[PDB]
Amino acid sequence: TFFTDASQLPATVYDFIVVGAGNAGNVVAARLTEDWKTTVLLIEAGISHEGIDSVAVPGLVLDNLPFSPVMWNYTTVPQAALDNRPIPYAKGRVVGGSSSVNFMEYTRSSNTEYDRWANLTGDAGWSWKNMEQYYLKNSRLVPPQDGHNTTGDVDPSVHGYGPVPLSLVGTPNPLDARMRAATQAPGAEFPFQLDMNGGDMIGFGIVQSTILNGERMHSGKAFLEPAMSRPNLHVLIENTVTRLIQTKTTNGLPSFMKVEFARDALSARSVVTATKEVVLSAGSIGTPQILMLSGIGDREELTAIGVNVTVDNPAVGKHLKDHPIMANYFQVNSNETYDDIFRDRDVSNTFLAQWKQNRTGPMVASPSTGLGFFRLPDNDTIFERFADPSPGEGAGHIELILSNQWTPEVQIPPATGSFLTVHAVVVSPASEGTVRLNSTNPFEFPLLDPQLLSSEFDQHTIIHAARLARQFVSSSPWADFVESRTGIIGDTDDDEADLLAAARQATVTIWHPMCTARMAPKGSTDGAIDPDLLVKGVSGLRVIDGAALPAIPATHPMAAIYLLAERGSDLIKQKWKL
Ligand SMILES: Cc1cc2nc3c(=O)[nH]c(=O)nc-3n(C[C@H](O)[C@H](O)[C@H](O)COP(=O)(O)OP(=O)(O)OC[C@H]3O[C@@H](n4cnc5c(N)ncnc54)[C@H](O)[C@@H]3O)c2cc1C
Ligand SMILES: COc1ccc(C(=O)O)cc1
Repeated sequence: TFFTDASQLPATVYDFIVVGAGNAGNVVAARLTEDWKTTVLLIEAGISHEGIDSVAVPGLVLDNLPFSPVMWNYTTVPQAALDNRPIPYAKGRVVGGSSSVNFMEYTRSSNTEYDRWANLTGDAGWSWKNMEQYYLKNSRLVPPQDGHNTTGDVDPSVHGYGPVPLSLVGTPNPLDARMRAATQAPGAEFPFQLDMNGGDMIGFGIVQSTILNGERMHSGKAFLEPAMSRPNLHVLIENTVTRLIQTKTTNGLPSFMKVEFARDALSARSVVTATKEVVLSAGSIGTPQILMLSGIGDREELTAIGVNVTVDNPAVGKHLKDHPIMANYFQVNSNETYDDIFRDRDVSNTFLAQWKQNRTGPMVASPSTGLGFFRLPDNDTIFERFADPSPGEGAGHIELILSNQWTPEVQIPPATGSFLTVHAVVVSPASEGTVRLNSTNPFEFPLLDPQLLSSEFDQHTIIHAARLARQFVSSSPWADFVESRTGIIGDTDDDEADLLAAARQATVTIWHPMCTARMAPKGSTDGAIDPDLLVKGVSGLRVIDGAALPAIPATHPMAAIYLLAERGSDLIKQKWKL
């Protein structure tokens, strides 16, 4: 159990205040309290994860979308490159944050991802050489729930000892064997990847999910729950941080050591104080919104909104990156898909009962079976006009995600039939957008503009990815299984203009907003924070979450965020000699 009101807290002063009990924030709160002395208050806007089946049970993940108590739901402004469609945005609003509601897929990214962080920041502490220790500390490989033989599908030698457990799936599907046969063959057009967490992601690999004993092990399970028996950790839920309040100058810079919060817009505000640091872990949307409302951000833009600006930090809310996705649906000559589970609540409930009984069956599966990462050819024409937006070697421009059902996105499954989805993702997008305030009201929705598919690079690449999906399933292991294409993209012929017009209607965000208070070198205004994660122009304020990353990962970002939080935690311990 958690505190739900300020009046319950044992103190109003703490060594550290961490805002956001999410993917990163729970890492920070748990790591910092490991000495059993350092006091931390963790403040979270959302509800407890406890007792919620749609969080604990992997197979129920789609039930939280598009709208549920555990999810923050909003939409983008009209997206100019997507036929002016406003696109749904979701993020977690629960203990564990987005790790409690996400699709559980853990991919640390290529070695070159971390090397790129080093190059962008000028700080070799973010290089893979130095980051490998934080990967091994974060996660470990565990056996599949069903004890099936994973030989050839994972490499135990590239996994560590940490609290986040990764497993291959504990219930079978018809995709894995076809994926292996299509990709492991001599001369396969799409190669096989033994272990995408071993430094090179290129090829199709069997997904590795944050699931142990058939249960989702989100950051609230891996980090927070174990740490909550400590006397020096206190967790306040159901309270939104409204702004930071400026306190005394420290080292010649303004500090913001007071944290104001409230249960809701009509509730009386309370204030707590940190004596060492405030850490913002409110995510790529929440963290810039707090900074802006605190008067830390673009002076001109914030003044126009009526914020009293205290630190001109123009990168705040800029450089928003996200991954566009569009589904390629195929009807399949199979009765082994999960479509009946999605469509029929009685079916779902019966498999839920099996899960509650002995943690087996379809409910232990994540929403994907396999992930494939591919590069455009080096000698490809588009790189005349575009620099490589990827980390380089071992990272893709494109991801193809295999799902053993019609994954709902823009469209939901037809009432009849069995489906495969091959999702086309641009994992190295060139498009960039913003998060801005609408209002000085802290409870008002932000203005979200990812500029999805605005770059011609992203348009070209997502269309190319749709063609790759169709080519992937044309090989002989897929010949008896895939029967035809359907849905927006699938019904479209191969012509580029036709596919682009379809992409403008089928594309959505995968919900990986990133880089809105990003690291940059000291003296650069290309980012909001320094390479040590401390906010530029401020003393005592650190950002540890998706907002901090200087580039969007070329893959599912939960793991890179975990690793950033692992190192950030150590940077705090080092500075304060904990
Ligand atoms: C549906 C979905 C599926 C996804 N699937 C995957 C996948 O399979 N694999 C993967 O790698 N990534 C996936 N992602 C992305 C990944 O989950 C996120 O990029 C990552 O978890 C974000 O980490 P974070 O710590 O930056 O933010 P979050 O985990 O979102 O944490 C932010 C926390 O701060 C809280 N908060 C925000 N504002 C305030 C405030 N003002 N006051 C107090 N608290 C506040 C939030 O409620 C939340 O708990 C998915 C995302 C979603 C939404
Ligand atoms: C349908 O499969 C997936 C899996 C992961 C993600 C994601 O990382 O958001 C999206 C779709």
